Amino acid sequence: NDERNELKIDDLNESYKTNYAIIHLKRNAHEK
Amino acid sequence: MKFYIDDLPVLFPYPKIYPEQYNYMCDIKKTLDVGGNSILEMPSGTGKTVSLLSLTIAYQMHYPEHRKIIYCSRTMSEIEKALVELENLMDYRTKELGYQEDFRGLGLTSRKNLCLHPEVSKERKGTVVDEKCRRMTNGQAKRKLEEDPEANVELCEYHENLYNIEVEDYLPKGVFSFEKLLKYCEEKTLCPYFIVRRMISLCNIIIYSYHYLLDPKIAERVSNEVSKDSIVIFDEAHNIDNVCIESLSLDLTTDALRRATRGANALDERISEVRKVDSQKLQDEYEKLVQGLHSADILTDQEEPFVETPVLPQDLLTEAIPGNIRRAEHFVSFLKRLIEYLKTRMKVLHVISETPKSFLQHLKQLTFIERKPLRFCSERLSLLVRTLEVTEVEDFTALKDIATFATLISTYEEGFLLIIEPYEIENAAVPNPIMRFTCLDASIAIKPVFERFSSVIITSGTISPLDMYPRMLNFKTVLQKSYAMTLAKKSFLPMIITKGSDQVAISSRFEIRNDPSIVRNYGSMLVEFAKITPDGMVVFFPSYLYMESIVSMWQTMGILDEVWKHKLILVETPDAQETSLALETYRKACSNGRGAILLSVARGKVSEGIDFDHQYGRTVLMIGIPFQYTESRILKARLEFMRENYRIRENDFLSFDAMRHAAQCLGRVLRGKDDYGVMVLADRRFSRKRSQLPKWIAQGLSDADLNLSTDMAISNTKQFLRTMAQPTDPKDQEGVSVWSYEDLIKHQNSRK
Amino acid sequence: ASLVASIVEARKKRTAKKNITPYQRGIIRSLILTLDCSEAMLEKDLRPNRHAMIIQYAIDFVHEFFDQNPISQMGIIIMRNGLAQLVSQVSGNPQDHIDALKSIRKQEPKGNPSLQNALEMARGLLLPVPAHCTREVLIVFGSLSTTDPGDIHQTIDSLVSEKIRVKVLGLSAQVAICKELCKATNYGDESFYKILLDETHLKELFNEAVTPLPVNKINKGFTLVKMGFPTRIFEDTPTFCSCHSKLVYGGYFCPNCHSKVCSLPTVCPCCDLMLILSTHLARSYHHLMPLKTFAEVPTTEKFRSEDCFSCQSRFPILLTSSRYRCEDCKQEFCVDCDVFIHEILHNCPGCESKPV
Ligand code: SF4
Ligand SMILES: [Zn+2]
Ligand SMILES: [Zn+2]
Ligand SMILES: [Zn+2]
Ligand SMILES: [Zn+2]
Repeated sequence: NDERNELKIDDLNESYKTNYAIIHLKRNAHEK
Repeated sequence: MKFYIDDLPVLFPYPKIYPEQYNYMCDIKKTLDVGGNSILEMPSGTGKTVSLLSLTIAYQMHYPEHRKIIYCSRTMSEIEKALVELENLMDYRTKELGYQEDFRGLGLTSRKNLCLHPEVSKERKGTVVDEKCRRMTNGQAKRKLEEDPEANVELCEYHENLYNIEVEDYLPKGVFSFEKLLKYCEEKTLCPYFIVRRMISLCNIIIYSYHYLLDPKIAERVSNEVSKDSIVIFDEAHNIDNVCIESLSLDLTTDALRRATRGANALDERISEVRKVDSQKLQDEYEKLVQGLHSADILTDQEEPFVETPVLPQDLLTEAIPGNIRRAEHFVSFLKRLIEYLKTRMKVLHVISETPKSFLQHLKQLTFIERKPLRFCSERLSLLVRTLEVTEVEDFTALKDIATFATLISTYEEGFLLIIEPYEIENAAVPNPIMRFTCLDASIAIKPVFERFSSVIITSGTISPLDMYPRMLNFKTVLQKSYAMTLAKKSFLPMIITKGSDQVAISSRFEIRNDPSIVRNYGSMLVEFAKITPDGMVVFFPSYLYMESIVSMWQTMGILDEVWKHKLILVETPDAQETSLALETYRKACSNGRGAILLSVARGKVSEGIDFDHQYGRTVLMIGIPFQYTESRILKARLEFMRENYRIRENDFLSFDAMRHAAQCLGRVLRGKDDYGVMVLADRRFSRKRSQLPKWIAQGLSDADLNLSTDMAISNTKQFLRTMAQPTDPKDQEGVSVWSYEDLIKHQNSRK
Repeated sequence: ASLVASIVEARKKRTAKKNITPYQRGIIRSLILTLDCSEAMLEKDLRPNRHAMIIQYAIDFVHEFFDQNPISQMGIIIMRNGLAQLVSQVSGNPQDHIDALKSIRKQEPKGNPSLQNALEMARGLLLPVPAHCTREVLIVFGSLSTTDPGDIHQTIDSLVSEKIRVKVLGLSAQVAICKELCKATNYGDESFYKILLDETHLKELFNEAVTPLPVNKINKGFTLVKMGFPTRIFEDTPTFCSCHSKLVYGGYFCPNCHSKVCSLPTVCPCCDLMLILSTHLARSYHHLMPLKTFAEVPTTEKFRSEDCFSCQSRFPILLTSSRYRCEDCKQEFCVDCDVFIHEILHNCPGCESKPV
């Protein structure tokens, strides 16, 4: 298992993709 | 990815591909379809083995011919890497085609590397392992056990368990690496060595070392089962000539002859003992000898001859025994007086070099041994020993060397020379006579291979110049080209240092190895680079003796104490197991950030297959040109043969030989294109060898770096390392150095 | 052409800025700043020396960090003689850390660095931190070798299990273990290991770390934190403070226990309740609704006005139009305002002016 990862060429694999979450903020509140 | 060639679909195991790899694949396909041999020089920083397997595997699975594939590497470690890559490639195909296609791939090696016996795998010598395995697998124990179960002779459960199942069911369909092969066989109590050798005729792709194709001793048995139209690949064949020469070379010492007489006397005593009690065996063997049978017709396929055929199969006489050595006693007397002639020829006082014909003529004069009986020495001995019930062969082990010499000298007469030297070691109190039989022509061993097989591919990372190999080895190529990597940003910095910080010239000439200025200048270079090299540093020396002397000098001066503060020091040692542990420690030290420096020999075990991709190698320090020992009788004779026959100048070959090793070490640092490292050649003599380096390395060597000082080298290295630590711009390599599927199609359209 | 050269280079510089999306970021941070004080830091590649410049930039970083992260906490660790030395505990007082850094500036650095000791010390310092805070470690590494007592790989595995995030700033070259530490600890991301190329780039690298790091989608720790807004009170006579036990004129009164505190934001010394003013929360809103970048208008079309909407700077007529418009409100802005509207302000005046 470990040997297989080392022998593989990382540069030829898919580039790392960010998995950060998006947030949409609705805005509404009661008056004072 | 899965792209198309003119008519061959090929499945690449990666979503991306380099421009060189596609061009490499296209040329290979052209050679296979057109036929003939070719020489391809691909950079070490681009996937070569994966490209070879991808195209070749698709070629065998697509065309109706279904030609098999023969893969030849230089070391056992390379076989493991090739098999691992093959497993990864086959897994990708099995995931894209939706099913596991009929495919078998196995690696080959000696019993020592595949023996699972708890009592026979604990041996430090391969010869002993072979003897023990043959004793438990020859069949004498099985036959004796059948007659009388009370016999104390043991068997090998691994070998015995194979008889239950058929050959086609030894292993499941697929590719079995050595790591996987041992695990599968251990769980079922089977012998991996026998499983592989019995399945060669069924494997689609077979991987073994060059010794299994060029050495007549072991190649004949393996070669007899492979196909004739299979594809042959010579990976990392930049040092194939050394393997070819060493296959038909022998060295005889005084101790070897002294041990031969004892074996011969023991053999005569054994014959007398057998003559008294059991004389029918000798007569039965004699009767077959009179008929004209040989070892092949008499020995069973299960058993192996005691003396391996030391000559090529095409040079063995097919006639009956001459009759002089037909009887056991006559052959022993023939052998005994042959040993005496060798012994009396070891008392020479000056170096004498003579052709085999002159040696035969002198042999025919002092004694009355003819050429024809000499050619059958090895063949006859294997028959006599087999019929003698020699279960313990410790005494007769030495006789194998004499038989090998007799069959070699009496068979070949051109391209071979006999050297007798009164001093094996010039610095010795007592002379140590030695008799060397050296093979000068490097094409004799490889001639059958280039004729038996139609298509042969010769590939290596630093095979240059390409024109000399056809000159040295008598063969012709349909095409020979070298690729240049299209790297967007410089990833390796090759430099040549001619003088130290004090502007004093530095060289590794053996005659001046004990020089306080050169030793200090080299030591200063090592310390200065170790300060900037982040994790790993590999140091290659021209010879092991040079490393011993220079390293000891550094210890006295105190250089090592300064090096110890930054990195751990690991040194290659003659012992193989100790060296392997050093590599394990060196790799562990580089991975954890402790930092380590490895001192090795350019012509050693490290340089012939060990890789230092990314962290394990970040700087290569070539301490001097790895020139061979010029004052060597074997080398000098070899140079003369090439000059007279192939019209190769002595200086040109020596420089070519040295450079082929220096480049060899340089290519063991780059894996892919995200890898980087600084290559420094520390010798004033490298300044004029730029044209002799590989094209992909020479192109990266600037005109300003041809002759640098130590201080100037450090400044450039520090700048280069800083530059390579920045995040690479993806757009700078989207389609100029790495190709996606869409880009590959575009390239196929513009070209068409 | 010289001015055009800047524009084309500016467009390339704007190419990266085009892709801006409101990624979720952890406003509540708990940073552990680690500095390397070893023999390798005595070099002169940075004038006067690495130790002096790094300390000087550290002081600036502390000021900026607390300026934009009022409700975060920081801890300072240094490497000396192969050991990790604590010089500042996790606290919300910017002055205590600055004072500690000033003292360190005197002693000459010596010895070898030890990542494992520093990481282990950082691991213990972040243990008593709430689950809603983002545990981060910033390391200024200059050496090319590491001497550690144990296995670094085990520490890396522990850090991932503890959900800590590590950022490393190198000086000379990339270290394999550092790359693995920054990659295995950032869910495989390789952009958290930066190597500087000059003094100027270092300032940008320090400034970049001030902003909160985006969170991962699979890492969820959402919760509600109980906070309090004390009311400032003015007193005629000095009274003992509940944090330092010294006479002070006045202090904010906690609404849960009425205990007084010298300054904010700090944890209440009595009810262990976080005291923050409304302004402190307002300092981080720009990270949740970042202002959309402005796109230059081609000269082919006709412009609206000759003067800038916000600063009344007459647009230079002169080639490429020196005007940038807001997509939301479609109002042209000069080059100067866009820098000031995206670095100082975070609200487009045009959008606010438009009625709904
Ligand atoms: S048969 Fe296989 S396991 Fe048994 S002794 Fe021979 S090599 Fe070893
Ligand atoms: Zn107080
Ligand atoms: Zn309170
Ligand atoms: Zn303006
Ligand atoms: Zn607007």
